[PDB]
Amino acid sequence: SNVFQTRAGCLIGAEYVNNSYECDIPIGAGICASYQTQSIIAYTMSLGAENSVAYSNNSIAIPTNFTISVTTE
Amino acid sequence: QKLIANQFNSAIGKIQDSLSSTASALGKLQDVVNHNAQALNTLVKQLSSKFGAISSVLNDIFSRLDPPEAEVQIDRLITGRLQSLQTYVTQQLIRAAEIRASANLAATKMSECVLGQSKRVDFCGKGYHLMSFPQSAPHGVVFLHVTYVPAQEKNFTTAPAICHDGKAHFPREGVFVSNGTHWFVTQRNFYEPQIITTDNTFVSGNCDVVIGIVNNTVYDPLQPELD
Amino acid sequence: ILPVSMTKTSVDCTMYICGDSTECSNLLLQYGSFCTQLKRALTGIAVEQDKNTQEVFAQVKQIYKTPPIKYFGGFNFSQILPDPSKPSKRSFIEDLLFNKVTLKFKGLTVLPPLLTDEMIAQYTSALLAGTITSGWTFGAGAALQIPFAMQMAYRFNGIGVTQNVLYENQKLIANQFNSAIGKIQDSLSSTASALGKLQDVVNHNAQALNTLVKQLSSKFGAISSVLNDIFSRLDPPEAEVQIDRLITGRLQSLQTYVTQQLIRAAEIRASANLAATKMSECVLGQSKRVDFCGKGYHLMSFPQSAPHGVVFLH
Amino acid sequence: IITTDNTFVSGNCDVVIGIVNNTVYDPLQPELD
Repeated sequence: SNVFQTRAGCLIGAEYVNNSYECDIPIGAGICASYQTQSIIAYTMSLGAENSVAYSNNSIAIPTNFTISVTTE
Repeated sequence: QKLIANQFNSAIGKIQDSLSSTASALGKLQDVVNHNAQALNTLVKQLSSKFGAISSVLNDIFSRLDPPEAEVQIDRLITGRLQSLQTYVTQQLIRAAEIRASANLAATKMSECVLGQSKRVDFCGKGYHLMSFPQSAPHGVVFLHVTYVPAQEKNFTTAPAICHDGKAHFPREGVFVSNGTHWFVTQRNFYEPQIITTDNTFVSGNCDVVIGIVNNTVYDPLQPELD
Repeated sequence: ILPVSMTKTSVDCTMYICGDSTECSNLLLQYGSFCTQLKRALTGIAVEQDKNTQEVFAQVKQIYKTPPIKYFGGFNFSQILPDPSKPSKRSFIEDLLFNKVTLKFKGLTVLPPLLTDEMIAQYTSALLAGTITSGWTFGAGAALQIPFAMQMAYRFNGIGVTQNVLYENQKLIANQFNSAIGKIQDSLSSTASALGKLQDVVNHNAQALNTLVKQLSSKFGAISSVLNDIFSRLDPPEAEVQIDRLITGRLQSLQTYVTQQLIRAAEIRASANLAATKMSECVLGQSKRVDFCGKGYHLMSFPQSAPHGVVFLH
Repeated sequence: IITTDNTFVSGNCDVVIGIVNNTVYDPLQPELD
């Protein structure tokens, strides 16, 4: 199929998508994979949601709730 | 008490739903076992490994070749099986120290997680820590870390200082808020109306440093007693 | 300076032995396939350093975005936060460090880092932004906003300083901070030893690499350690078994090399648990620890990248 | 001693289960200020 070239080398058999998705299988040199649903897409690992947190000076945003979460160590 | 208890019950339901839906999440716990077996496997594989010998078993070479033409080869076999063993045990020690540190960590986990609460922010589970509940394992341990994660943050109005009669005042513990036709005092990390007395303000400096600040009146909590 | 990664190296079996000579492969498989489990261990190694990078750099919930204008109502932070003006989005200190630290090899490979230099740079930037704008909570989900003058008043009460020493005299402490940062950057530019623990490891690696390179001529009993020399001036009958003993010898050598590699990796592992613990405590709040994030009643710490490690400005 | 200084008020006495009724005196009263 389509052949992409990344810093780690030559990724064949991957339809290089440019879109942002969370990383499942890190492929290398900053690129990850996902399943198209069909074909396997590779892309620059979508770093995350760039949450531009709003600095404030004289107003606040109280957390009115939460979660008592549980994790498995 | 009651609603947090119930939300803990919901956390319990999440615990079971996760664990039933995550029976394989023991990878980090199970891999080591494979390694051991794998290491065992490797040592077994080296039983079959020649290591330069015409074979890799003692009995066949002993039966084929009478000792007067086989003693040196037997001795080399001995040495090769040895060196295999010392190598293997060397990785055994490396992993031994690995789990050594890991369970030093684990004892620390039960101290600061089970026997107490760790102030450390990413030691007893993700984020802010409440508690931890241990469970056994085939060869390790599991910590159900019970942690805090905030949500639902909405904007309200606070103030840096209060220029009362020209005196700079600053909140003791809590912040000003207004919920509609009303101003009250709440806490810093969350929202709750609280008793408005002098206790929530302390004087340090004046209000001339920031120009245009508002002037406010702080009632004496004893004047209504005086009248 | 904490070495947090290590060159995720690897060794090909046939590329290390001779290349594509068939006697190499046949003698190898007759001996066995040890190099399979050898490279198994090394690939393990590599993925632990990958996990070290993950568990040291990106413990945050999501990539919190900084405003390019390092203005927070009276504060200038271009010295500490990266500015987009460079072709690479890196803070000045990190660039000074990468240039200040000088960093396909004939049978041994250096697998590329999964978390690229620019990518780890954005991690650093984002977590810096969380620590400053949103504060200590950013490691437990969303990085809740809260005014920095209040954050600093709260910090000073943490070390028992009131709020008038700040809202009137932010400038003194801030300027001491920035001037000290300037002294730091001067030292880092001028002192090549102030970062030793981050290139020595490479040197270790290098010398370890050199070790395997150096052993490549060690002979272990016979005449010539070059495979082709034996295959040429010795007849194939005896050349087979002479190449066989050479296989034995450098098999021992590669095993020993990778054992030191594993042990060094264990050191890296302890250091990386250390780095993660610093990245939690030193970063996500006024750390109670006194001589773990640097000497004294510790306040906070700001990380910056390195070619294979991290630097916490405590 | 339970006084105004050493206690807080947050919600009425319906959130406590099986509560009892008792008298708690304000420390301002003895001073008569």
